Amino acid sequence: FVNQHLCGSHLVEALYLVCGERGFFYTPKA
Amino acid sequence: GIVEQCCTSICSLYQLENYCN
Repeated sequence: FVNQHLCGSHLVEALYLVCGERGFFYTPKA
Repeated sequence: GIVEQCCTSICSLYQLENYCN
């Protein structure tokens, strides 16, 4: 789930599940 | 950034939460 290589939609989904109602920000290039 | 910490290398809950609001 969380402890693996998470890329693209897979990473976005992990952030969605973990952050919940707090939301999150995804910055690919930073 | 997040891609470097979670995609190119193994992610962790500690790091992921750094990106929650």
